[PDB]
Amino acid sequence: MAGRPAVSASSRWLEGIRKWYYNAAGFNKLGLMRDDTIHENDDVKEAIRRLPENLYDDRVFRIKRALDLSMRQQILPKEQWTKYEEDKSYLEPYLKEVIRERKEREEWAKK
Amino acid sequence: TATYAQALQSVPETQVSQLDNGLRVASEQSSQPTCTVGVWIDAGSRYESEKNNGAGYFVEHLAFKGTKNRPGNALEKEVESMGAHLNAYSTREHTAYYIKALSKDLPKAVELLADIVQNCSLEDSQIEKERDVILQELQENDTSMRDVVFNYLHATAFQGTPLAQSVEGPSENVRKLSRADLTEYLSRHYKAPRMVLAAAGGLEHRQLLDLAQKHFSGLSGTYDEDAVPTLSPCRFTGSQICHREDGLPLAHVAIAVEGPGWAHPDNVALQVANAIIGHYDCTYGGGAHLSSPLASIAATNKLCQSFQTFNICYADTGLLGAHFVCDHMSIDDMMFVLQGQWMRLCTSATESEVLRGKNLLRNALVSHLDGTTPVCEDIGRSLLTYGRRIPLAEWESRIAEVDARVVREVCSKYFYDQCPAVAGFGPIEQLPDYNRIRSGMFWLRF
Amino acid sequence: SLKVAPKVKATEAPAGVPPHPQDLEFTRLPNGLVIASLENYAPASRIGLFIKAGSRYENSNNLGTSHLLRLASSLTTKGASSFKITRGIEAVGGKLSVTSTRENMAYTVECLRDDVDILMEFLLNVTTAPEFRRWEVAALQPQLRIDKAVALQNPQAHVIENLHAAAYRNALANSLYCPDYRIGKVTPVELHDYVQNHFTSARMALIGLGVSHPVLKQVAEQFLNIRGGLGLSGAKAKYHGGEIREQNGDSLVHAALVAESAAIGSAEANAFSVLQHVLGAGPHVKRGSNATSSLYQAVAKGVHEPFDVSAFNASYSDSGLFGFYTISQAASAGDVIKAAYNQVKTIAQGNLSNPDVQAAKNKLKAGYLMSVESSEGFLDEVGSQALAAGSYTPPSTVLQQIDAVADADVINAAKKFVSGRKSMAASGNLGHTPFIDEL
Amino acid sequence: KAVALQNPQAHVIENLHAAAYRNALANSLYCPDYRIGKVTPVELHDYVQNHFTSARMALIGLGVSHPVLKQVAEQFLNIRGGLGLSGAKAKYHGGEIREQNGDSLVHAALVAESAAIGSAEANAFSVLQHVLGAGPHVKRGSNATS
Amino acid sequence: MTNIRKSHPLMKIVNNAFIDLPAPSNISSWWNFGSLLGICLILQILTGLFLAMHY
Amino acid sequence: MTNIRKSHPLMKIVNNAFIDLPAPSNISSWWNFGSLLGICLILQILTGLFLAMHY
Amino acid sequence: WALVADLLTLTWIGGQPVEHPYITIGQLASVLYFLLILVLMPTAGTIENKLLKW
Amino acid sequence: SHTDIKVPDFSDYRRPEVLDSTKSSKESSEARKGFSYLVTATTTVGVAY
Amino acid sequence: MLTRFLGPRYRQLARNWVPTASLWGAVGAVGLVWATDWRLILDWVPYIN
Amino acid sequence: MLSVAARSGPFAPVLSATSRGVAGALRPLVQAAVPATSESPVLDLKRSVLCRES
Ligand code: HEM
Ligand code: HEM
Repeated sequence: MAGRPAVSASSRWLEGIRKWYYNAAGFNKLGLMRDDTIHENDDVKEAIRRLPENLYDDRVFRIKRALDLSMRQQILPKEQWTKYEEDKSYLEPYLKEVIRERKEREEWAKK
Repeated sequence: TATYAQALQSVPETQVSQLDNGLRVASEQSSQPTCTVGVWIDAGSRYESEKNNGAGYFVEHLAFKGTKNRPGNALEKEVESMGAHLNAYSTREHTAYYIKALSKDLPKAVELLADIVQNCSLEDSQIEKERDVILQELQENDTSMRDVVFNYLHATAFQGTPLAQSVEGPSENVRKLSRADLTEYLSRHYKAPRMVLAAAGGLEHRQLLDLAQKHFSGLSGTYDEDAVPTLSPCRFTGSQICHREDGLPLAHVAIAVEGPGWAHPDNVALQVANAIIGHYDCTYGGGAHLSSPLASIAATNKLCQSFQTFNICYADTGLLGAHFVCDHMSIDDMMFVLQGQWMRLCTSATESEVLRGKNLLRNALVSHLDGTTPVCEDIGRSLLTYGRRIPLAEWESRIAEVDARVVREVCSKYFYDQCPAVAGFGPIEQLPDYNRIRSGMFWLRF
Repeated sequence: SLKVAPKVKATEAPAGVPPHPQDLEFTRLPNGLVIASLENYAPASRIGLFIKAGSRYENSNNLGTSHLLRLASSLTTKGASSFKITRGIEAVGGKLSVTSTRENMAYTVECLRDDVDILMEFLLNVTTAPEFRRWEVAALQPQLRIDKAVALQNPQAHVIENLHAAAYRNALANSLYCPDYRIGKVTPVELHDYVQNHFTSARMALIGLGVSHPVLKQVAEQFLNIRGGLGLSGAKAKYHGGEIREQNGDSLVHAALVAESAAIGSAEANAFSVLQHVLGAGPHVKRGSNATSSLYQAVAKGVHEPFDVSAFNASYSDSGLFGFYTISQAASAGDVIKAAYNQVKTIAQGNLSNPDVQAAKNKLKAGYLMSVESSEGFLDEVGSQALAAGSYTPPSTVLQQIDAVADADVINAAKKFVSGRKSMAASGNLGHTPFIDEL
Repeated sequence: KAVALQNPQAHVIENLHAAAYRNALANSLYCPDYRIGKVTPVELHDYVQNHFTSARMALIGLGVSHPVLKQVAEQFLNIRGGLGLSGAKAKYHGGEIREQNGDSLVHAALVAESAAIGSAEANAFSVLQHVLGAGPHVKRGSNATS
Repeated sequence: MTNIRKSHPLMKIVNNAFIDLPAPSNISSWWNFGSLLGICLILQILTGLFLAMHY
Repeated sequence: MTNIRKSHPLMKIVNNAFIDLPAPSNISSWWNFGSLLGICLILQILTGLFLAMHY
Repeated sequence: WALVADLLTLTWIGGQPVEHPYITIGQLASVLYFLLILVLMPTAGTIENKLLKW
Repeated sequence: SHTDIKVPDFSDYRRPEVLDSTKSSKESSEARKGFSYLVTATTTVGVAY
Repeated sequence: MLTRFLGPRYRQLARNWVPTASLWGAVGAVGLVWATDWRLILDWVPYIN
Repeated sequence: MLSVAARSGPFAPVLSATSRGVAGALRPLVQAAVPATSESPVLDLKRSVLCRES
């Protein structure tokens, strides 16, 4: 149950479309996870500040080496890419709480 | 089964009775085994000219040092061995002497209170030794940043008027005060018509009235052609005093405008406005989550060490404003948001925050009377300012009639486009110029 | 208005129901929790949760956890967030304060009786189910330095901290504030351990002011599991006796010379309390000369300079500290301590008069009645009683106990202080302040 | 003071004399935390005028002829030391000071009252000091004789 | 005065030199020529530009 | 005398935006058009002024 | 790159006289220029946002 | 000793109506600010022309 | 305050600024008319007809 | 009589959300103020005393 609202996508089945898009996006070739490429607004920036030191420091190096790869216009070897199944959201739990906090704060103002 | 409104109705009603010479005997019956009784008199700095300024502080000091009946420390020894607490405070409009003891101890407490009032001794050695005492904490009071600033604010807000004098008075006036001035001050301001003897606790009103009839009957009123002197209005004066002293670490600044007065009904709406702005000083667990926008910003970026909103009420004037304590590089950053909050209520106040202010005012009145000691002060002081004493239920009726429209109208009448009085102390270099302060009273600048 | 000193009220013409007083309801739950609900029909309602989670219950490893736990209020919980708690409390005008002594930790909420149910949820969630998120605890950490700085600004608040440190090697010696090295070293794991161990039915009691018993009954006993076996406290303490002297160049010298006294509830503690007023432990007349104060009068002769002295009676559940606290100039610090100490020795030698005892009994009775006279003070009195003991004692019974103190017991209490092992804590300019061996 | 107190053994030794003595010898070698900035030039002049006065001095030189030392030293004072509330003549008291700072390693110093220098009893303690071992002689050794 | 003023990384701070700049109190009238010179400069440009549209 | 503390109380502090300004390492060639645009302005003004001396 | 190509189509057709082949192509290129940025591009971001579990 | 401070006499520069210390300053507050703003309003009117 | 509704507070804030916003638009209207003596506006005024 | 305030002994600091941090039970300081030497030290890094809720 993935891909498109239809039960079957254009290029057969539904789950493989997201897998196909992950390789098409190409941020795994740089050694970055999905949440390492997110837009840093006033919400995401706070949710980064709550990251544990072991996870925040890991994110820094993944970004640091990706810019080195982008500077040289290169990519990581085929064995060092971020697998689609092994990519996990290390920032979604923190984003959701800031979503919850901001929604309560915003709605409390209008009362 | 007992709602908030019903509980206010069940509060015992104050009983006020008048004596033959004009003494107002007031009490509130209760069930406590303890009680306090005190006498509130119309006296203070505002009633003293420049020549006898600070007599009340001098008089209050000698009040407990000896009477005609109990010379020396016998008056003090009677209270201490009895187990009672004796206290006395004096401000620019009132002075008081209240004693807290057991309910069964009421008959002796009233007898002592009459002796302090009618039979002050003022021994020649007592004045000389108390003169050096009064000259002592005057040096001490120089170190109180908050009290000095409010004295500065009073000096310039009501400059050239009796209300600008200090309760303690100038040091030179203290040195030159003699016994003749003190006894003249007593015989002019300590009269029955301008007096009220209040009490609260486990005491019957009949007992207090009879006790007052036994001891306070000797008090006299309408002494001479002066009889009961009348006050004169004091004119507020928009000004600014800046004692810049860089040695002191923090800056205390108080800015206020003329208030309505004691009897003006606009005090309720103004007290709701102050509750909305609130208070905060560097020790609240709320931090950035505090409901008051001024407190939330002041805590988010650490603007002030302290700040509070006050409404000082007098017979026909007042000092409605705020006082804040901050760094030497935060005066402009908070005076800008302090006045910005004032202009918000005058222009755009929402009903939700007025409801927060109304609830805050509701708790202030109910929780202030946490015993017999604050009740008698409320009973005694009201009978000198409001005339009658306002029941708590009546206060709720006036509070429930305040809304956003009232707050917007009331605030815009005393705050918007009015000349404020500014008092500073410490490192006030950053403190903005008065024209910058004055122009902050209005928005849109056009 | 009604139950603001005795928990039994005099008849006041039953009519209307709010204008009528009633008795007091005291119950103990099967799990050990204690509920003491009151209905004084006052406009304001006050609820307090009293816990045996004082600063003494911290061991050496987790010092300062109680201080951070005291500041830990108004933080995100499992039912209400930090924003919701701060906004929800202030919207109804209520207040939320945490009182913590060395033994107890009281969670008090004050509001109007119309919205006491809202204050119930914000109290249990804060007290029982805190999330203790790592970022929030880290952000609240620098407040420890700010709170300790202002609280230690008063010079006599620091001598008391050293007084217990010098007198004990154990629980009671822990200061009420996080140590200078622990600011930043506290972790959410320690806070969860402290909460889990020290928040239990057997060490908690719920006290209300203007609330029905079933309302309090239904909101008490949910998830209390284990006692405070983490360390130090929960397994008794012991008294040491020492001397701590700190110099800071201050103009005024604060000295506290105490000894070992008896614990609360014990009949010997009452002997010290009435002895505390024989020596004089606070002025009664503003700007008075303290004629009846034996300590102040004793030092009045000889010392003709500003000074201050009063008795000190710190009593606890397991032990106590009794002695005198003095303030004097460094030029004559030793004279004031020695003169005040010699006066106590005269009391121990039987040089006491019955009228002196009678006045002290009157001061003790009056001082106690006004202490519980206030609504806030009344809650603290019963709240600690429901923790130290298992039931409430009416003030009339307390007055009888004070009146049942023989004059011989006062002399014996004085002998215990004089002959005991002293514990001296001093501060200021200690050039002339004597040591323990110099009396 | 901050750098000199980085070594945890310095703090204990300063506290050891504070706990043991009440008089002169209990004074720490570093300015107290409250005195930083409270010292005044008049105090320094009084300290110099009282203690920097010949009979408490001694001039020692290496590789310099005696007349050079003798001539340069004939310009000194004739004063002695003063009095002191906390420093003058030392008298042993004996106490106990305990400081907690959460450090991993615990430093403890338990001492009694020995004899002063010159006295034959001081030599007895000094030889007793090496009986118990007062410092390694073999790098990374197991201290068999200690 | 309305808020904490928030923001600030803009060109307004460059304009603090025209609003919040400290200045001596006893500055005489011989000093308006500094601002007068700026008035003269932008006046020549204003009139000069319209002159250059027909010259 | 601190070589890093250069003639700061001058216009060089503004020029620190041209020398010590932090810039991303992975800047591609498409960013060069920012500096090219400034050169286009200067070139157009330089040639324009000399054109205006005969037009 | 469809927008860039369309912008080149607009540039190519701008310099040509208004006749029947360039009237049809001119309208289609112009209507696509606004349609891409206003509709297709914002819809493109929404589709991928769903495609990346966020 | 801070009570020894007294605001000096400003009656030399004081407006005639606020000269009297007994009379309240709120009676003429509308007109004291009205006259000053009248100057500003008339200056902007002239500049607008 | 009522159970966190949807935009009641901003409606109250808007109503406060409506009377001034309506009068502020007069400056934009009259000022623009004053700038260029617009023909069909300077016909209802009695003095400037 | 089982409390920390009735005996007027040890200390009981208070931390609040709508009130100031108040610490201190009865101990001798009032009688020192009458022979005034305790100068009420400056509010250097200090909050406002006596609180504000009544
Ligand atoms: C600091 C700036 C300037 C100064 C001091 C200045 C000065 C002068 C002077 C003294 C004249 C002689 C006029 C006469 O004697 O009749 C003149 C003429 C002229 N200026 Fe400038 N000028 C300035 C800026 C400009 C600018 C910015 C422009 C065009 C954008 C301009 C355009 C002209 C023209 C077209 C004339 C000839 C027309 C005439 O003389 O009336 N000027 N200028
Ligand atoms: C961003 C700045 C400028 C742009 C984009 C620009 C653009 C142009 C263009 C497209 C032409 C048409 C030339 C042709 O088709 O033959 C032109 C002509 C001209 N420009 Fe500019 N110009 C700029 C600045 C200036 C300046 C600063 C001056 C004078 C100081 C100037 C003076 C002239 C003159 C005199 C001509 C006519 C001579 C000629 O066409 O060769 N231009 N300009």
